Amino acid sequence: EFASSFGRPQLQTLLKDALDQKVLDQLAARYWNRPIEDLSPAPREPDNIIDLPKADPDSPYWHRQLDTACSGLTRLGVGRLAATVAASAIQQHVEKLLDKSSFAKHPSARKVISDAAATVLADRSYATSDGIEISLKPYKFDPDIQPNEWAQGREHVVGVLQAELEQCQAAMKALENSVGGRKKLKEVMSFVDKARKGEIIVEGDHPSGAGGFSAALLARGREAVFLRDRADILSLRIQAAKSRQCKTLTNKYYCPEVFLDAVATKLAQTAVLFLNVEMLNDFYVRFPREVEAKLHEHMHAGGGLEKFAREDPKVRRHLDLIRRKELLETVLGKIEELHRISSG
Amino acid sequence: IIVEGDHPSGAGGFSAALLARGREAVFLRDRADILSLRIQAAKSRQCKT
Amino acid sequence: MSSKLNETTEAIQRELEETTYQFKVQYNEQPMSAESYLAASLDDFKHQFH
Repeated sequence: EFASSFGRPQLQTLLKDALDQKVLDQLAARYWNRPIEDLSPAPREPDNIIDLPKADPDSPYWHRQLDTACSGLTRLGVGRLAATVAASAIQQHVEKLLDKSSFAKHPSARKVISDAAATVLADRSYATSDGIEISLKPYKFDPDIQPNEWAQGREHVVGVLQAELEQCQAAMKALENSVGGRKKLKEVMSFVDKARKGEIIVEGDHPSGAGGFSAALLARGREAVFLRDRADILSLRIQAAKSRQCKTLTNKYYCPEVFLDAVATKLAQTAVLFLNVEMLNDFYVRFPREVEAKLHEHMHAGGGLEKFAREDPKVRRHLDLIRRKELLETVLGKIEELHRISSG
Repeated sequence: IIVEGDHPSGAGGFSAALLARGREAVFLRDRADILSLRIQAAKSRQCKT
Repeated sequence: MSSKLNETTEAIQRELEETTYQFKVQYNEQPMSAESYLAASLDDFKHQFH
């Protein structure tokens, strides 16, 4: 029943999920803002994302940024990530099915079945990884994007991105409520802002009290300033992805989000095809055999058949009761036959 | 209310310097009250003898 | 030395595999040499100049 459920699309959405967070990490580390660790002035970068829509089309920065972002994405361990992600998914399904199966008891037999699944996946792991990288070799050089793919990227990016924003906006508001007044949190934010500008200097690596704020309040403050900048950037980048400018595929350097997500869905499906073949059918065919052979060898070699029977209390008695009634019967048989071999 | 003293400048919803100016003010208050009670007593009828 | 010799031999074969794996994922195994790079950039320039 389970194997009749799994197939390949589940792998598709499995791969696309890790690859999705890879996109976010790449996209964040190439475009958005970096976190605030201390209270020193940050040196002012020349290029900013707010001015991304209205930028010269042939900008070596924004070009270098989207190009290093995509090649950083593609020259990743996609083969070994598809291999481990599918492995952990199959093995996790098997452990569940086992939890609900009649092997809830008998933990040695159960461990025999789990370890069989694991040893199958771990034997087949290499060929699947390296195979997937080799089949991806053409798409690493030219992941050429079709307008349909560009559309699918566009509809995804809006979902993925606003998901990033809601977790952001809740936690700002949760902050204000936890620190006290919205105005008091505005106060430490004005103070962190002041300190991040030249208006005021603090010169501490770990500042305990400045302007009447605790070490806890300075941390809540920087936290607040990081949340605010990345909240605004995220909405803006959602409005970018819903703009007319990103509907078309021609402004690829102006819509890093849609593009990176397109490359992620493509590499996901082509690596997935190989994955299912090399690895999934390998499981469905090696698993039942390995399960039976290790169970049999384990039962007959280690004598754990007898312990498998001794393990459940109800069958311990059932087998005990049957053997006792059998022994008395055979006894009475020997008595009556003894009277038979000797008349008196 | 209790707080620890890694940062004695800033506690509560009151600012660093406001805390400071409040502590001076309380010392001033206590020492004034005692000083004035002690003057009114030094001038009392019970100190005459 | 000799006792360590075999465990060292095995680790060495491994690090040779991984070195190959990154030589596969990030460079596609494109072999490179200094005089090669020099020859190709020279020729791209002489194309430019042509």
